[PDB]
Amino acid sequence: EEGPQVKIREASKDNVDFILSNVDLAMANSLRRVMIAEIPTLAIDSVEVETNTTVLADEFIAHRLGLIPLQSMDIEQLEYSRDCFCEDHCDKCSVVLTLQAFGESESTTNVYSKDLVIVSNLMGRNIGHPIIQDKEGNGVLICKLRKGQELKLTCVAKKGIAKEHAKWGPAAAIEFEYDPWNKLKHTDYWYEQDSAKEWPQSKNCEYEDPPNEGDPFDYKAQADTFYMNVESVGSIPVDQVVVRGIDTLQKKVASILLALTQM
Amino acid sequence: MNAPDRFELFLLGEGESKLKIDPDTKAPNAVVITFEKEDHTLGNLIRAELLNDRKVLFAAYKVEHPFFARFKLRIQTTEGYDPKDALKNACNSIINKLGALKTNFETEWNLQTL
Amino acid sequence: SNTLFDDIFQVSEVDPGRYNKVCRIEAASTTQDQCKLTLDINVELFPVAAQDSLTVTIASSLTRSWRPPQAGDRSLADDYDYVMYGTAYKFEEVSKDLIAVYYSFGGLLMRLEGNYRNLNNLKQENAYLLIRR
Amino acid sequence: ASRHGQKGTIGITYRREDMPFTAEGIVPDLIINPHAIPSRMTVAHLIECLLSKVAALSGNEGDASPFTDITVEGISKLLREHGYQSRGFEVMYNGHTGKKLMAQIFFGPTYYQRLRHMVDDKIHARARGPMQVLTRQPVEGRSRDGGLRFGEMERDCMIAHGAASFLKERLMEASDAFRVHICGICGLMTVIAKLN
Amino acid sequence: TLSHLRRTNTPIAKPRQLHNTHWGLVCPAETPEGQACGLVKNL
Amino acid sequence: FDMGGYFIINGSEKVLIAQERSAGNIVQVFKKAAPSPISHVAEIRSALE
Amino acid sequence: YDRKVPSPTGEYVKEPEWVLETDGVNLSEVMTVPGIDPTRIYTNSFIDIMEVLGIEAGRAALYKEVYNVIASDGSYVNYRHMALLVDVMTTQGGLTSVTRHGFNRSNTGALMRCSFEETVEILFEAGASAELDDCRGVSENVILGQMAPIGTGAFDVMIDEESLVKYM
Amino acid sequence: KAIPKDQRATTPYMTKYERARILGTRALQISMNAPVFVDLEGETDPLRIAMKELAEKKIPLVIRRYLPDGSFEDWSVEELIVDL
Amino acid sequence: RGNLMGKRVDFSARTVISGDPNLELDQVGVPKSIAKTLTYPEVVTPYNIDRLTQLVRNGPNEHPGAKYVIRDSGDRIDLRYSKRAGDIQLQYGWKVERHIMDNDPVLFNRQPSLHKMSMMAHRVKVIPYSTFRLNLSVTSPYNADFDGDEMNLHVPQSEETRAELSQLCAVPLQIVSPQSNKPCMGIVQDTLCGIRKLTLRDTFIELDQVLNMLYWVPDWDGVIPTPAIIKPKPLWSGKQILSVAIPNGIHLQRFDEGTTLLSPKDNGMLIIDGQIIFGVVEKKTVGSSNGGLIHVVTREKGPQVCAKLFGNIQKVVNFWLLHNGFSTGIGDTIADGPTMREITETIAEAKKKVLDVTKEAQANLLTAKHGMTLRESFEDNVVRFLNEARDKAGRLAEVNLKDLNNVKQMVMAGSKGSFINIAQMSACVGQQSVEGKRIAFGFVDRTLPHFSKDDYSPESKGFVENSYLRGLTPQEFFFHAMGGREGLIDTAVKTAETGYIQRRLVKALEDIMVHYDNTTRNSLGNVIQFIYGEDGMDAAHIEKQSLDTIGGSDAAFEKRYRVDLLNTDHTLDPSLLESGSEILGDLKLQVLLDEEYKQLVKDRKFLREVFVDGEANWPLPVNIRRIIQNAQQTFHIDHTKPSDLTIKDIVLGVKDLQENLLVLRGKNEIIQNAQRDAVTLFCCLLRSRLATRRVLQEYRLTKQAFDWVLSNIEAQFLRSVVHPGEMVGVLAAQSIGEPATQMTKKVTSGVPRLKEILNVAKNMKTPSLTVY
Amino acid sequence: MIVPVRCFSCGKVVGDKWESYLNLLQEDELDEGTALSRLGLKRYCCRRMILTHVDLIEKFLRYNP
Amino acid sequence: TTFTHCEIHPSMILGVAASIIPFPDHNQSPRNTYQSAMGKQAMGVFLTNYNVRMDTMANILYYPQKPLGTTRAMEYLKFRELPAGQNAIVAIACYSGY
RNA sequence: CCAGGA
Ligand SMILES: [Mg+2]
Ligand SMILES: [Zn+2]
Ligand SMILES: [Zn+2]
Ligand SMILES: [Zn+2]
Repeated sequence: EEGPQVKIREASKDNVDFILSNVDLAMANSLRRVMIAEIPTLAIDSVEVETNTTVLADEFIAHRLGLIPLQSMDIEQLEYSRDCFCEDHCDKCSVVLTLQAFGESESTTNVYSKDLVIVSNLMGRNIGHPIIQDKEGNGVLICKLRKGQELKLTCVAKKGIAKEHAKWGPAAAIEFEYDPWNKLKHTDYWYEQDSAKEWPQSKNCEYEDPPNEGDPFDYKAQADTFYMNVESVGSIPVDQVVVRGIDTLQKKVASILLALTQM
Repeated sequence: MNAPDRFELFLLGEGESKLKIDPDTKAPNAVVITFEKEDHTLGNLIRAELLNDRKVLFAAYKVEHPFFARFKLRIQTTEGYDPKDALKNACNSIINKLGALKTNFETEWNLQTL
Repeated sequence: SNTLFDDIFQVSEVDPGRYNKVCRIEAASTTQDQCKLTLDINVELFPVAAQDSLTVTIASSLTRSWRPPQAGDRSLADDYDYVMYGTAYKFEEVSKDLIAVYYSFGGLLMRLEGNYRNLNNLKQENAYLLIRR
Repeated sequence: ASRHGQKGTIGITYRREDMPFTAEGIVPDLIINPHAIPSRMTVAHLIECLLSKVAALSGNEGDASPFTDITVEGISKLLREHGYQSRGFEVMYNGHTGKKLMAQIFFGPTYYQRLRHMVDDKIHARARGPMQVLTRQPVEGRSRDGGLRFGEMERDCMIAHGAASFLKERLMEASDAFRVHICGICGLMTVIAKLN
Repeated sequence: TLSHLRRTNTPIAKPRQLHNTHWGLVCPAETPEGQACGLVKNL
Repeated sequence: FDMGGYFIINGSEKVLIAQERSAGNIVQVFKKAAPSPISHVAEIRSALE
Repeated sequence: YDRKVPSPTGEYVKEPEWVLETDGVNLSEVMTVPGIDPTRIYTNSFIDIMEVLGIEAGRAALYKEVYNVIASDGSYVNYRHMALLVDVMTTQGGLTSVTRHGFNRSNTGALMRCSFEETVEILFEAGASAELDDCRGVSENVILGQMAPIGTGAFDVMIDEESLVKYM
Repeated sequence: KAIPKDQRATTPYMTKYERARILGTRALQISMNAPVFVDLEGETDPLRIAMKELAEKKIPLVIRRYLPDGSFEDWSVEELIVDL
Repeated sequence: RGNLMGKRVDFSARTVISGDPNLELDQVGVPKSIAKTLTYPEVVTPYNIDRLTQLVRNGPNEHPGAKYVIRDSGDRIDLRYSKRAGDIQLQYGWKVERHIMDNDPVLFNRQPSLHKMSMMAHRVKVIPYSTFRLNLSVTSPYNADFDGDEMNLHVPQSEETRAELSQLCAVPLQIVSPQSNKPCMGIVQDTLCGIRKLTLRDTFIELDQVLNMLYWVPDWDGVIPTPAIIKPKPLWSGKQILSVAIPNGIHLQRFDEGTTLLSPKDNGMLIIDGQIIFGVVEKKTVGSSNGGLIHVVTREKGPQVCAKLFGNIQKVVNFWLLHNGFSTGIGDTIADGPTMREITETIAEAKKKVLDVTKEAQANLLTAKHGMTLRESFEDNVVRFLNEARDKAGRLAEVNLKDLNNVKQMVMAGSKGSFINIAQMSACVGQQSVEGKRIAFGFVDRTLPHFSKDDYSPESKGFVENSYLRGLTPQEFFFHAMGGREGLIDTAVKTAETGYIQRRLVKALEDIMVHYDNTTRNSLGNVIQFIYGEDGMDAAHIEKQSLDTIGGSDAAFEKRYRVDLLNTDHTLDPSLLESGSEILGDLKLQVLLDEEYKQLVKDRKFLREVFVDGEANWPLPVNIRRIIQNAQQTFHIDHTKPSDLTIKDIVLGVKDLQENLLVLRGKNEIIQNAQRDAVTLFCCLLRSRLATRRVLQEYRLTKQAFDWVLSNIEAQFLRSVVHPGEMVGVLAAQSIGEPATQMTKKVTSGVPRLKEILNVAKNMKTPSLTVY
Repeated sequence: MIVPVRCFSCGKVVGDKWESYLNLLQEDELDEGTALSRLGLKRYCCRRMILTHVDLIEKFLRYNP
Repeated sequence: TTFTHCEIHPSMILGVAASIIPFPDHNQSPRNTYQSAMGKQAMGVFLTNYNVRMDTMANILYYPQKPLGTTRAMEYLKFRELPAGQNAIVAIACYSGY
C-alpha cells in the first residue's frame, strides 16, 4: 500500500497478534508507550459513601471501584471535567453510577460490578457500562456482606489517561519483540556452554530466516519488523487500542507542529 | 505529602508554553527546544526522524531529571536550512507515516473474522 | 593534506584474547624486511585471517566537527575497505636508523616498526589509517 | 526488604512505559541493584526467585524449606520445561527506546515485605519553636516540634573547618542566646538592671 | 506476636556467643544487633 | 489465630518474659586468676525449692 | 625477617636476618647481652623505651606503635596526625595519657577541663584555689557563646578610614 | 604591643580563613546598606559584590594578626596576595 | 556537656536520604515542605527590595514565599495572620524571613560525625517528595546508604555564616582530604560498574547514541569527535566518548602488571590532554585513589572543575548503562561440571592430608614447633591445610568463570565484591572460627551430640565443605551460625568503645592550632610542634612522589646524573643543547657541574640515612612529574631539536628557585636555619628531578619551558604551606578517630591495642622484645 | 483479603476469575496450574495474583456486627 | 552403631522468625540474623479481629499474599493464613541508577 | 525506663 505495513496473525475480543514491518523501532515503541499510557478511558473517580456496614474500609472499596472497567467506546464524545464548564461534574463530562447492596440472605451476599446502575443521562452514547467478560455474567466481585451488612454509595466516573492513574489504562500487557535470531547483535547472550542450546528459540523465529553461520556480520542491517500482541481490558475493543494509540501519537505530534505555528 | 499532582505530567502549567526554542551558543545553525509536559514517547520519536533527514547534522534529546515531564531537544542543520523547519518536516513525516499505519491496520483488521 | 605511509604487509597472526569484536594483528612488509606491524582491528566489521596481503596507508588528511552524509557527492578519500582515525602517542627509538610509532584509534592500538619515514610521521591527533584487500 | 536481610527504601517510582519489559509483555514491580548480592552473599534470595518463578507457572507451592534435596539444577530443569531460560534470565527491552538490552535481566517473583519505617512519619523541620522552661533551649523530638541536636561531635567538625562565626551562630542565635548585666567589681550577675 | 511470646532475657563468662548447648533449644539467628546482641535468646 | 499466653491488665496485653538464672544447688569449680592468694574455688549456690 | 640493604654494587638487595621474638620484657638486661645489636633492639612496650632510652625514643616508639595499629587494618593516616598525638602525649616530659588522669589534669583552663570527665570536682577545685580562666580555649568560648580564636576567629578585622577615604 | 610594618614576618598571602571572613564581613556590611567601593556591574548578591570589591582590592579592611604572645601585625586587604 | 558543648537548635531539619544520579555533586535535594518551613532572614536593600516584596506577597503557603517581616521597631509580622499581609510595604533595613531557596548554602550532616567531611556545605535544590536527595559520589564521606538512613540539615542565618559554609566547607573543597592526603569521594556502584563496561576495546557506539551521550554532557563544546572507525559504518569507542567528560590539559600515566606502551590486556592507564589513549577505566583510575583521575583533576584544574567532572562522568556512564543494562543471577554463582569435580577432589585430598596429620599425632610421632604445645602445633597445621583448600577451591571457580560472569564483572570494576565472595558462593564456604580457634567442645569432648567424643575431624570442628549455592548441612549451618554471631558481637561492642576513643582524642587535642608564627600551640601557648607536621605543609597539598636519587646502582645513578664537559664521552651531546660544541672542556663551567654532582651525591647519602630501607616513594608537596608533563604539552616540546638552555641557566636557576621556597619568614639565624630545615627533603627531590643531565636528555626542556616549570614549582609550593588558623588539633584527632571506627607472632592489635596505647596502659597484654 | 481486581504488574482484570477458579478446584477437582491456565491467566504476574491470594474477608464475615 | 536418639527434623533448631526464611542454608549467617528482626517490622494482618479492637496504632496490608517460596515449618506458624508481604515481580538490574 | 531505627 504505502509506508509501514501490518499483517494480523490472530484476533479476538481480548487480543491482537500482528507484524509491523517497514517501521522505525522508535515508532513501534512510541506507539507501544501511548497504548499503555495516553489513550483516554472512563473510570470511577469520586465515591460518596452513604452507608458501609462491611468488613472493608470505605476507601478500600473506593479504590476497587476505580479499577472496575467501564464502557469507553464513545469516550471521545465525553468532555474532561477540567475542560467542562460546570461546577464539578455534569452529563457533558461524567457518568453517575449507583450501588445499593444488602445481606438479606443467611448465606454470604456478594456485590458485583453488575450491581452498579447508571443514574446519569447517557446522551445515548456507549459509555459507563461495567464491562462483564465473566461467563456467569457477574463481572468484578467488589464486596461480600453477611446479614445486616449494607453498602450504599455513589460513583462519579470521569474521562482520563493512564498517566494520571493506571485505572484509565485500557491495555493489559503489550507483547513486543524483534529479530528473534540475534542478527542485529543487540544482545550479548549470557551462557555457560552454548547460547543457542541454553536460550529458548522464539515463536517468531519461524517468521524470519536463520542467519546461516557461513556469512559475515551485517552491520548495515537495521531494525524493522516487530512481532506484537495487544491485550484489551474491556473499556475499548482490541482494534481500537491499536487505532486510538496510532491516533493519539498522531495528535500528540500535531500539537508540536501547531505550537511552532503559534510561535 | 511532598508528592506532586499527577496531572502535572501532561497538563501545562500557568503561563508555560509547550515549546521554548532557545538558540545554541556553542555551535552555528544549532537550536535547543524545551518540550514541557512531554516524555520519551515524543522525544526519541522526533530525534529518530530528524536522524533520517540528510540536511540535519546533529539531533539528540534528554530528560534532564525524571521528577519533571520535560525534555530538551538540540537540532543542528547545514547552513541555509533552518532547524525549526527541520523539526517541522520530521513532525510531518511522522504523522504521514502514522496515517498509513492506521489505514493499513484498519484494512487488515476488517479482513479478520474474530 | 597528503599521504604519509604506504606498503603492503602479510598477516602472520590474528589474536582475540577474550575480545569478541576486536583482534590484535601481527604483520610484516612484503617489500621491506625491517618493517613490521602490530594492530587492533574491528574484525566484526572487516574480517582478517592470517596470510592476507593488506595495503596499509597513513595520511594526515581526507580538524573541526564531524559531518555524516553528503559523502555520496563528496570525494570519499577511501579507495580502501576499512578506515580509522587516531592519535600518535609515542616515538620509540629502537636502535640504529630504526624507529617505532604508536597509534591509538580510540583504544584500538597500533605499533609500526621501520626506518625510512623520518620525513613523514609526526606526533599528531591527525592520522588516518586506511586498509584494502 | 526481602526475607534475606536485603532492605532498602524506594528511590523513585516509574510508570509501566518507562519500565524495562520482557518480549512477553511482563514488567517488574521492583528493580533491585546487582551490587546488593555479591558482598552480602545472599544466595537464597536468587534461589527464592528461581523457585518462585517455577511455582508461579506450575501452580504448585515452591518448597523453600532448609535442609532438603532441592537443587538449583533441579529448579533450573523445571523452568526450562516452562519455556524460560533455566537460570532465570529473560531478555529485556529498554522502556524509553524499545531497544533490546545488551544484558539479560534476572527476573522473577520474590516475596517482599513492607516495613514500619515510612518517610512521612520521619520527615521533620523546625525554625524557631517551643523552648524548654529551665534551660530556655529548643524542646525535644519531632513529636513536640523540637529542634535537632547540634551536639558535641558536630561542634568538633565546625572547630575542624575553622567555622568560628558559623559555630557561634549555632550555639547562640540559633538556640540558647541571652543578655545579662554584670558588675565590674565582682564579676557577678548581681546587677539590678531597671533598663527602662 | 509469636516471637515475643518465645523471648528470653539474660541480665548482666562469654554470654553473647552462640553456645553448642543452645542446639535445638534456642534459635541461632534470632538475636538483636547491638547492646542486647546474644543476651536476648529466642526459643 | 490468637494463641494466648498473656495477661490483660487495665486493658493492655502483658507478656511475662522468661528470666534466665543459674541453676542453684550446683557444685562448680573455678580457677581464681593469676594475682590471687586462692588458686581454685568450689562454689554452691544453695537455695530452697 | 627479610632486610633491604645496599649492596657493594649500590642497589638495595634482600639480605634476610635471624631475629629473636620475646614473650615478655626486660629492656635494661637484654640490651647488655653479648651477641645482639643494642643499637637496633625494639620493644612494643614504649613505657619501657621511655624509661631506658629517654623521652625522645619514647616518642619514636609511641608513634611506631600508633602507626602499626592503623596500617595493620590496611589503613593510611598521614604522618602529621599521628605525629601530633604522639607529640602531645610527649611534650610534658613523659607519657601523658589520653584519659581523665593525663591530659585533663594539665594547666589548661577549668571550664575547658570540666567539659570532659570530672566536671563538678574540677569546678569545686577551681573555686577553692581561685583559678583564673585565660578564656583562650575553644571550649570556654563555646560555654561563653563567643567567637572562638579558631580559624575565622584567629585574627581581628578593622576598617581603616585612610583606605576608606582613598576609594571614592 | 603592635609590630612595625617594617618588622612584619607573617605570610604576605591571605589565609583561607582571612579571605572567607573578609568576604563574610563585606557581604554582611553591603547587606546592611553599607557604601559599596566598586561599580556593581549589575550585581545584587552582597557576596558577589564582596567578591568583586576583593577582586579589585577596593575593600577598606585590615587584618589584625595576633601572635601567641599577644602582639600583632596589621595587614591591609589591598596588600595581601590572593592566590586562593 | 548537654546544654553547652551541644545544644538543641532552630533552623534544623531531618529526613530519610535517597540518592540521585541527576543532582550535581555539591547540591542537596530539599523537600518542598522542608524548604517552606526553614527560613533565611534577608535584609531589605535596594538590590533585593522588589524580589523580597514578591515573596512577601507570595506568602507562607506558596513555594518561593516568606513567613515573617521584621520591622526596625523590633516587632515580628506574621504573614500567616497579619491583616496587612497583603498591603505590606517594605522599608530598607527591615528583614524578610523568606523560605530556603535553590542555591542557598546549607550544612548537611550524617551522624555520628567523626570527620570534618561528615558535615559539608551543599547548594539547595528544592524538589518534590519527602526525602533529602544526595549525589552518589558524596555518599562515602558522610558514610551514608539508602537502607533507611536519615540526615541533618542546618540553615545559616547571616551573610557571614553563609560565607563560612560556601568558602570553607563546601563539598568541592572537601574532595581531596588531609586525612590521607588523597580524594575522599570517587565514582561508585552503577557508574563504576558501567565505566569498565563502556571502556573495553570491544565497546563501540553507533551515531544515534553518541549524539545523546554527547548532548548529556552539560559543558560539551558542540564538537562531534571524529569516529575511531570511519567506514565500513562510522563507529565511536567507549574510551573516545568518555574522554569528552575528561577536561583538556589533564595528563595521566599508570602501569599495572604487564603494561607496555602497547597495553595488550588493556592494562593500566594513559590519558593525554584529557583524552584516554589506552586501558580500562575502573576503581584505580576513577575511584577515591591516591593517583586518581580525581586527585589530578582537583589538583590541576580546581575543586569546582573536579566537582563538575563527577556529574559529567556519571551523566554519560549512567545513561550508557541505562541502555546497555546490567544484571546478576544464580547462574553467576554456578561453576562448570568438571570444575565442581575438580573442587570436590581438592577438598577430598585436603581432608586426607588432615587425617594423615591426625593419625601422626595419635601415634605420638608429631614433633612440636619450639614454643608451642604438641596440640597447638597440630591445630595450626589442620587450620592451615583447610584454608589452603578453601582458597584453592575458590581460585578454581574464579578462573572457570568467564568474563561474562556478572559477579566477576563487578569484582573486575571494583564496584562490589572480592575473591572470597566468589569462593564462598561458588565453591566452598570454609573453616569457621570463634576466638580464633575452630569450634570447640561445648559438650564434653564433642562439638555437638551428633558426634563421637574426641573428634578433631574438619566436619566436627566447623569446616563448612559446601558452597552457599549447594547449601549447608545442619551441623555446617549451626557452626557457621556460631562464627557469624562472633562478628555481630564485636560490631555491637566496638561501636561504643570506638566512640569513646574518638571523644578522648578530640578532647585532648581540641585547643591545638597553627599560629601566625607557623608554630603549633595549645590554649596555653605551649609549643607542641615547632612547625606543623615537621614540614609546615597542609596535608591536602601533599602527594606520594619518588625520590630518584635514593635507589639504584651507584653506576646507574652516575649515568643518570653525571655531566663531565672535560671527557669526550660524558659531555652533553650537541644534540641536547645549542652550546654543546662550545661547552666541551670549559673548566669554569665544569666547576659548576662538580658542585651539582657533589650535591646530588651528598643528597643520596642523606636520604639513605632518613629512609633506611631505601623506600623512594614519599608524600611531598608539588607534583614535579606533572609540571614537566604539562610543560611538554603546553610548550609542544620537540624531542628532536636542541635546547636553548645554558648550564648556568639550569644549575643557577634551580639554586635560585630553592631560596624562594618559603615556609618561615623571620630575619634571624634561628628562624632562617629553621626555614632551611623544613625545606631539606623537598629540595633533595627538586635537585634530583632538576639536575642538568635529566632536564636536557630526559625532559628535553627549552629555556621558556624550564622558566615556566620553575615558576610553577614556586607557586605550587607556596600554596602548599598550612594556613595559620588551621585547627590541626581536632583534624588529627578525627583523622585517627574515624579510621579506628572501621576496625574488625600473635600480638594484641587493632581497637583493644589502640585502647592500651592511648591509656598508657601499665600492664599491657602482649609485651615483646625484638632482638636483632 | 478479597480478590484483587486487576493484576498489579499488567492490570488484566482478575476480579471476575476468583469464584470460577475456586470452582474449577472443588467441582472439577483440577490442579491449581491447569485451573489458572484454563481461566486464561498465562503470564506469571497474573498467575501469582490468584495462586497466592489469601481471601481473609471470609474470616472477617464470621464476626456478628 | 551406638545411636540412642534421632532428630525429628533439623530445621526445628530455628525459632519463629528464622522459620519464614526461605533456604536459610544458602545465606551468609548474619543475613539470616537480620531477617529474624525485620520480619517483626513487616506489615500484614496481625489478627482477623482487627476491626473490633481499639489499639494505639494498627497497620494492616490491603492485599496480603501467601509466599510462592515456603517453609514446611510455616504450616504451624499460621503464616500462609496470615502473611507479612506480597510476591513482587522483581528485576535485579541497573536501570536509571535510582 | 522499655521498645526500636542508621
Ligand atoms: Mg545504612
Ligand atoms: Zn461538566
Ligand atoms: Zn558587684
Ligand atoms: Zn499480569
